[PDB]
Amino acid sequence: LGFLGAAGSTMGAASMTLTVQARNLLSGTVWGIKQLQARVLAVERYLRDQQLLGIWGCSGKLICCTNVPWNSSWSNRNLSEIWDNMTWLQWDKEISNYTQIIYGLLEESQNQQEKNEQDLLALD
Amino acid sequence: LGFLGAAGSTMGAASMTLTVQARNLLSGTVWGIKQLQARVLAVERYLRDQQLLGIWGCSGKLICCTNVPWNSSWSNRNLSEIWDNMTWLQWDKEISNYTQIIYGLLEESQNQQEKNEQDLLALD
Amino acid sequence: LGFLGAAGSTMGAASMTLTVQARNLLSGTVWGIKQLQARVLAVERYLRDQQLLGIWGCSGKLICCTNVPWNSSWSNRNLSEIWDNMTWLQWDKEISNYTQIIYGLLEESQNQQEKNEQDLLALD
Amino acid sequence: SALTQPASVSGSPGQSITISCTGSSRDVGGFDLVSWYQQHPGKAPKLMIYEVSKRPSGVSNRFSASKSGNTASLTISGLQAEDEADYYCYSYADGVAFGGGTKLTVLGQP
Amino acid sequence: VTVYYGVPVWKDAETTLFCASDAKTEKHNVWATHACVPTDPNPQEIHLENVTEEFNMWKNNMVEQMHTDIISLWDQSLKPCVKLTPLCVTLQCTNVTNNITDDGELKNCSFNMTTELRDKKQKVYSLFYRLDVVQINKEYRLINCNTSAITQACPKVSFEPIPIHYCAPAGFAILKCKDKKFNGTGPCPSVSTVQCTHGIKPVVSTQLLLNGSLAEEEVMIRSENITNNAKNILVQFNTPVQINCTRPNNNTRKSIRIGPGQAFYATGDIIGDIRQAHCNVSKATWNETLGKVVKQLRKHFGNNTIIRFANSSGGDLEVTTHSFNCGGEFFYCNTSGLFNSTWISNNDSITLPCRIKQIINMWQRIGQAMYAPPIQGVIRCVSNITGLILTRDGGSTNSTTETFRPGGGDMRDNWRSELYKYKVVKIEPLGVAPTRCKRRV
Amino acid sequence: QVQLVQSGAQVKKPGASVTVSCTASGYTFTGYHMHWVRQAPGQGLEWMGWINPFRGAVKYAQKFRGRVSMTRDTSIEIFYMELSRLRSDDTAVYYCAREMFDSSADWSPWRGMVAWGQGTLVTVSSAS
Ligand SMILES: *[C@@H]1O[C@H](CO)[C@@H](O[C@@H]2O[C@H](CO)[C@@H](O[C@@H]3O[C@H](CO)[C@@H](O)[C@H](O[C@@H]4O[C@H](CO)[C@@H](O)[C@H](O)[C@@H]4O)[C@@H]3O)[C@H](O)[C@H]2NC(C)=O)[C@H](O)[C@H]1NC(C)=O
Ligand SMILES: *[C@@H]1O[C@H](CO)[C@@H](O[C@@H]2O[C@H](CO)[C@@H](O[C@@H]3O[C@H](CO)[C@@H](O)[C@H](O[C@H]4O[C@H](CO)[C@@H](O)[C@H](O)[C@@H]4O)[C@@H]3O)[C@H](O)[C@H]2NC(C)=O)[C@H](O)[C@H]1NC(C)=O
Ligand SMILES: *[C@@H]1O[C@H](CO)[C@@H](O[C@@H]2O[C@H](CO)[C@@H](O[C@H]3O[C@H](CO)[C@@H](O)[C@H](O)[C@@H]3O)[C@H](O)[C@H]2NC(C)=O)[C@H](O)[C@H]1NC(C)=O
Ligand SMILES: *[C@@H]1O[C@H](CO)[C@@H](O[C@H]2O[C@H](CO)[C@@H](O[C@H]3O[C@H](CO)[C@@H](O)[C@H](O)[C@@H]3O)[C@H](O)[C@H]2NC(C)=O)[C@H](O)[C@H]1NC(C)=O
Ligand SMILES: *[C@@H]1O[C@H](CO)[C@@H](O[C@@H]2O[C@H](CO)[C@@H](O)[C@H](O)[C@H]2NC(C)=O)[C@H](O)[C@H]1NC(C)=O
Ligand SMILES: *[C@@H]1O[C@H](CO)[C@@H](O[C@@H]2O[C@H](CO)[C@@H](O)[C@H](O)[C@H]2NC(C)=O)[C@H](O)[C@H]1NC(C)=O
Ligand SMILES: *[C@@H]1O[C@H](CO)[C@@H](O[C@@H]2O[C@H](CO)[C@@H](O)[C@H](O)[C@H]2NC(C)=O)[C@H](O)[C@H]1NC(C)=O
Ligand SMILES: *[C@@]1(*)O[C@H](CO)[C@@H](O[C@@H]2O[C@H](CO)[C@@H](O)[C@H](O)[C@H]2NC(C)=O)[C@H](O)[C@H]1NC(C)=O
Ligand SMILES: *[C@@H]1O[C@H](CO)[C@@H](O)[C@H](O)[C@H]1NC(C)=O
Ligand SMILES: *[C@@H]1O[C@H](CO)[C@@H](O)[C@H](O)[C@H]1NC(C)=O
Ligand SMILES: *[C@@H]1O[C@H](CO)[C@@H](O)[C@H](O)[C@H]1NC(C)=O
Ligand SMILES: *[C@@H]1O[C@H](CO)[C@@H](O)[C@H](O)[C@H]1NC(C)=O
Ligand SMILES: *[C@@H]1O[C@H](CO)[C@@H](O)[C@H](O)[C@H]1NC(C)=O
Ligand SMILES: *[C@@H]1O[C@H](CO)[C@@H](O)[C@H](O)[C@H]1NC(C)=O
Ligand SMILES: *[C@@H]1O[C@H](CO)[C@@H](O)[C@H](O)[C@H]1NC(C)=O
Ligand SMILES: *[C@@H]1O[C@H](CO)[C@@H](O)[C@H](O)[C@H]1NC(C)=O
Ligand SMILES: *[C@@H]1O[C@H](CO)[C@@H](O)[C@H](O)[C@H]1NC(C)=O
Ligand SMILES: *[C@@H]1O[C@H](CO)[C@@H](O)[C@H](O)[C@H]1NC(C)=O
Ligand SMILES: *[C@@H]1O[C@H](CO)[C@@H](O)[C@H](O)[C@H]1NC(C)=O
Ligand SMILES: *[C@@H]1O[C@H](CO)[C@@H](O)[C@H](O)[C@H]1NC(C)=O
Ligand SMILES: *[C@@H]1O[C@H](CO)[C@@H](O)[C@H](O)[C@H]1NC(C)=O
Ligand SMILES: *[C@@H]1O[C@H](CO)[C@@H](O)[C@H](O)[C@H]1NC(C)=O
Ligand SMILES: *[C@@H]1O[C@H](CO)[C@@H](O)[C@H](O)[C@H]1NC(C)=O
Repeated sequence: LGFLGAAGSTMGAASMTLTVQARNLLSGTVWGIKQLQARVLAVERYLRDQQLLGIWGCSGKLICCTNVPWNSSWSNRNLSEIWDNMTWLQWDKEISNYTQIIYGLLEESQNQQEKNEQDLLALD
Repeated sequence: LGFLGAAGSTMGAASMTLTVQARNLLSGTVWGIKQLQARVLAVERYLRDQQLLGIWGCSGKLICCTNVPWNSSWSNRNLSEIWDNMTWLQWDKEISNYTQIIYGLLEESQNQQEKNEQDLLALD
Repeated sequence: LGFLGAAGSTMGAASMTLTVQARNLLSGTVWGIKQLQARVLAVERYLRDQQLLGIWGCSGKLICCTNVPWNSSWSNRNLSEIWDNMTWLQWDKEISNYTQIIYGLLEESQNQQEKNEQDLLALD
Repeated sequence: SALTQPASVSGSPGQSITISCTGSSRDVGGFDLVSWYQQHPGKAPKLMIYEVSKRPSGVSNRFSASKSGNTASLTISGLQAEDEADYYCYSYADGVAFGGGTKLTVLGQP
Repeated sequence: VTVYYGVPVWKDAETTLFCASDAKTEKHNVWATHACVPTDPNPQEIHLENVTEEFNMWKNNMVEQMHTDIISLWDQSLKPCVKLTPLCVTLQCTNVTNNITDDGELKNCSFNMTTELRDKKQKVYSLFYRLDVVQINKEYRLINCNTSAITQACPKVSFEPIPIHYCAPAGFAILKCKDKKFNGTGPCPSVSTVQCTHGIKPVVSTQLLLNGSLAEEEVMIRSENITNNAKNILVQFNTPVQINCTRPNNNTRKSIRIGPGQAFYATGDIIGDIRQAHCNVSKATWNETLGKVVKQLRKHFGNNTIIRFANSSGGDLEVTTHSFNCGGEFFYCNTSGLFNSTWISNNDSITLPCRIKQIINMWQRIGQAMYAPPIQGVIRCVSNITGLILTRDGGSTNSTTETFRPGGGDMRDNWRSELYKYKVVKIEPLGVAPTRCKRRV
Repeated sequence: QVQLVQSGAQVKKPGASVTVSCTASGYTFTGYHMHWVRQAPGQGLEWMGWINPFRGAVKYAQKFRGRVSMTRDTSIEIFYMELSRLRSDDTAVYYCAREMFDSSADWSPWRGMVAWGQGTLVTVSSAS
């Protein structure tokens, strides 16, 4: 539905619109230096996103899977009431409480643990 | 044969020289601001190419198969009539009109289907 | 152990600090033009390294193996006296004379081959 | 004046007193910009406190003031000699208005 | 768990916004658009549903960016033009007008000026305005001769406000509040995204938002807080008000030489009758527009109260009057007749005196002044009025009457009138989620 | 430092006009509002108006509109307070009060006006 097209749509319907805004994340002297610094900021942020995705145990775009359970303190709800009754904006508004340590453990216990025994069970 | 070496060579032979130019796609005041602008353009264009290559569902390099049918109309030829008859230059010249729809369709119809039922088949 | 933290650590433990410097590699007017130049240089170097990892047969982080043979010219010695007798510092100091040719070999002899027979066996 | 103030308060040093700057429902309870001033005799007024339930810098903690709904209050602790001056209540409601004035006596006769 | 890449996430953030302008006439690097990239030929405006965003046009940081950008662009376009440091010189200046008050406001000053050869000096004359010179103790001198360095805007460039689109970079999207009844703060029922904004004319004006956006079919009185009188009250009209701004004096431009390579364009004799500029506004249409605006004002102050309009209280000439540009020079209309009505419960055109002022120190940057060159011939322009920068006078103990007066001065209010319904949000396509999937070992 | 030096005392006849200066020093002149406060001897405290030094925006009091006129000169960094149509009750000492916060604050022009000047006493008496 275009850039941010399914912003308010339910997540189940929003599971197929990852592509449009994955694609539109690159968009292809004073008063001209603004263009240069803006594009440098854009490319640097895109690399933040890609490096965060890659360093995690996914290396896969728009979707991945993992081996870490769900901490019982992060918005403990059911599948239906999270995947059908709510939209991404309200969810990431009510989930920004631990996102930092969510990513911290999702990288530690995955890249240096799960990928650690990946290295080991390929090294054995 | 070096960067853009086997440009006029047959596509079957051109498949063996892809990496010599994939390697050289980064190449490592006024009259010096041109260097900065050129390097920013080069790095952003390479990241655009990598974003396209990854969003298409492969994220691999120099080879990318998929699950989207190539209708005969676009080809209007056979395996030998494409991989031997003409090189990539005139092939692109004769196909440089559908590449937008080609890219969009092989990206959407591949990803948002194969990845979704891949998550589904791993959901059981 | 922080950026470049476990540099003096032997590879037995230094193999487990790779994610740290992978995460901090890109580290998340005059007197301000240096900031822009430094950040664009960091982006360019990081993407050059990622491209080298990409044109190689790894497509991943912290690990990849391959089928290309190893050369005695490259510090001919047994596993024990290269993984427990030296660290990467001295070893690199004694192998930083073949880096170009080792990269070229482990690139072409498999990416120009093993992906090709991979496509050929998927072509059956 | 839109603000009504007590004429004078009397006492000794050391205890604690309150200066009630009562007003209207549109001045003290309406907003939250009530302030208090300190004017020495023959000297330009000084800001003895920032606002209701708010103390600024350059003044001691001895000035504790708030607003009790329709009746703003200034409570001065640690009564001492230097406090001998005239205090003006200052609120905020459109065009600026000032209190009539609150005289006070310390360590002296009423 | 499971992370998704490309999750529809935005957060309030600030970033540098580049531009985009129409390709439709370079006119030697017009002030607005010289190096601005071409606009998007087809502005895809994407609408959204189930979307609610906390808009705040007064805490918006876009307006600060555009204000600083306009300052820098003006300084940059003004930098390479002619310096006017040699104009600081004793002006032997005399009145022009024989009959009493046939027109001051026109001063014929004869002075000295160094020619191409430094050895020789030339005696030249010019027609200055009263607001441009002050008397020294008759001998006059330029008003900004002791506080700044006068710099003539090189007349190759124009002062045309060209429509400008500020387009956010990659990873940043601009949200448009497309709902009709928009107050200025709070949730927006109809939030829609776009690459970037409509054509913004960066006009410079006070007390009247000339050539503004009038899409608001309702007179929405805006302000960061109604109860605060000292904060300007923003008003945006629905029906445009036509204005006939003219400079009937026919000026001829004399290129007095301040070489080598420098030219000082001084006004020659006014060929024709000596007149003063008049800014006409239709009395009727202005009346009904004031009626609409007061009907909407009564919704913010009681149910039925006296609303009085009066001329500007006081201050600088650029605040007590209507500053703007018509066809290449700056002048002011006191608009003392457009604000004189008092309304309790419920064919011609009003004419306003308008005073020319060539030398201008707009934006109050003392570090640099400016000298607007004369424009040959009669200047005529028609603009449309879409808003009022009104300020509320202080009330009293019993405020049964509330008097509204024009304000402005701070140009940020001029820019807020065009960026009220826009805001930038950065995209965070990284986000975890709970799933039943499981990666293999 | 912050010092608001005013002019010396003046003696006036009712029906005349009085002007007073209040120079500012040691701070950014075009960012802080300046309240003008009048004090008759022995009675309460009242208000003239506040000047925004940027572009000279002013706002007077309801009971002083038509009599007071306030201006400023940014170059020399001083303030002007001109009062005309003097009356017998206008005999007072006038105070110029610099505000505490910058003009861009939420409630900047209605804040506590921490800084005050020395004050100029004007005597308007029918006696000569
Ligand atoms: C709001 O929008 C109004 C409509 O655009 C605008 O008024 C018109 O503005 C244009 C541009 O300034 C005026 O036309 C130009 O005027 C200058 C000065 O006279 C001319 O130099 C210029 O070119 C010349 O035009 C002559 C004929 O008029 C021609 O003989 C010369 O060779 C040369 O081409 C333009 O004519 C126009 O007259 C204005 N009025 C009309 C009737 O459209 C408002 O100024 C604008 N308001 C603001 C505040 O931006
Ligand atoms: C740069 O040049 C400008 C222009 O010459 C200059 O501006 C002038 O500054 C002086 C102060 O230095 C201003 O003088 C005052 O103006 C006010 C206007 O209301 C007068 O009230 C002042 O007092 C006189 O008038 C009173 C009337 O009641 C008398 O009671 C009193 O005794 C005085 O006679 C005083 O004249 C002047 O108005 C401005 N503007 C002009 C047009 O002169 C600026 O100061 C210069 N900058 C520097 C740093 O040199
Ligand atoms: C502003 O003052 C200017 C100087 O007085 C005046 O222009 C000058 O006017 C005189 C006449 O008063 C002209 O005199 C000459 O006129 C013709 C020219 O061929 C001949 O009779 C003689 O040569 C005679 O000297 C000046 O030529 C003329 N210009 C100059 C350069 O001095 C302006 O008209 C005045 N402007 C206004 C609007 O009042
Ligand atoms: C923005 O403007 C608000 C007023 O429009 C400010 O508010 C404060 O002042 C108003 C009166 O002007 C109070 O209004 C009423 O609130 C309740 C009734 O709803 C009662 O207390 C009473 O009837 C009041 O008159 C506000 O309550 C009051 N707010 C607070 C928090 O004290 C507001 O302060 C101002 N600024 C901001 C930051 O919002
Ligand atoms: C330009 O400079 C010359 C310098 O001499 C001025 O000349 C004098 O002008 C006065 C009148 O202003 C005469 O009384 C003198 O006799 C002149 N001196 C000479 C030597 O000619 C001249 O006036 C200046 N220009 C203008 C327009 O005043
Ligand atoms: C508002 O109106 C008043 C008159 O009611 C204007 O003041 C007069 O202006 C004229 C022309 O400049 C002067 O000749 C008078 O002496 C002024 N009278 C007084 C008492 O000052 C005032 O200038 C108007 N304001 C605006 C901005 O138009
Ligand atoms: C301004 O005045 C000049 C001078 O009169 C006008 O230019 C020409 O003047 C000659 C001599 O009077 C006339 O014969 C021409 O017809 C004038 N030009 C035109 C095109 O009519 C000039 O036109 C005047 N400008 C305006 C806008 O009135
Ligand atoms: C706009 O306001 C000015 C005053 O700032 C008015 O000026 C008039 O000026 C003449 C002298 O040129 C005086 O005789 C008048 O008394 C002034 N009128 C007022 C109201 O002060 C000007 O007329 C006003 N313009 C209007 C009313 O459209
Ligand atoms: C909005 O919500 C409805 C709920 O039924 C959904 O069908 C629709 O796709 C959503 N679309 C957007 C743009 O959020
Ligand atoms: C998850 O994190 C929370 C953080 O408070 C902790 O209490 C809990 O024990 C962790 N593990 C599980 C299984 O919930
Ligand atoms: C989670 O944290 C964010 C950021 O602090 C906060 O806005 C949100 O309300 C929190 N949700 C809760 C506490 O449920
Ligand atoms: C050019 O075409 C001929 C056709 O016989 C082929 O033999 C030759 O190798 C080709 N050269 C290159 C560089 O592809
Ligand atoms: C193949 O079919 C799809 C679906 O109808 C169409 O979009 C595409 O253009 C076709 N292209 C060909 C002829 O390969
Ligand atoms: C692309 O396809 C269209 C439609 O068949 C055709 O008109 C156009 O010439 C083609 N362009 C090429 C072959 O470069
Ligand atoms: C120091 O070197 C020894 C070599 O065996 C290694 O075991 C040890 O972990 C190293 N210590 C650190 C902190 O690098
Ligand atoms: C490896 O490469 C070197 C040259 O770089 C060569 O001398 C050597 O024979 C090769 N093979 C082995 C097994 O060392
Ligand atoms: C290059 O060869 C020299 C030969 O003495 C050796 O010492 C060195 O370690 C090699 N590698 C380098 C320079 O890193
Ligand atoms: C001449 O100029 C002076 C400048 O102050 C002005 O007052 C006067 O009205 C003008 N005209 C006459 C006839 O003096
Ligand atoms: C928001 O809208 C309401 C009317 O629905 C209005 O009363 C309020 O003042 C508005 N708030 C702002 C600050 O725009
Ligand atoms: C101003 O002039 C234009 C052009 O003649 C005219 O269309 C317009 O109606 C005039 N203004 C008014 C208010 O009538
Ligand atoms: C505006 O129109 C009304 C009639 O609708 C009239 O009573 C009023 O006097 C008019 N106001 C002006 C300023 O002409
Ligand atoms: C504005 O209205 C007042 C009402 O008393 C009147 O005196 C004044 O002349 C009017 N001004 C104009 C320009 O109509
Ligand atoms: C806005 O002004 C223009 C002239 O600049 C006029 O043509 C237009 O009709 C006015 N408003 C609208 C949208 O009607």
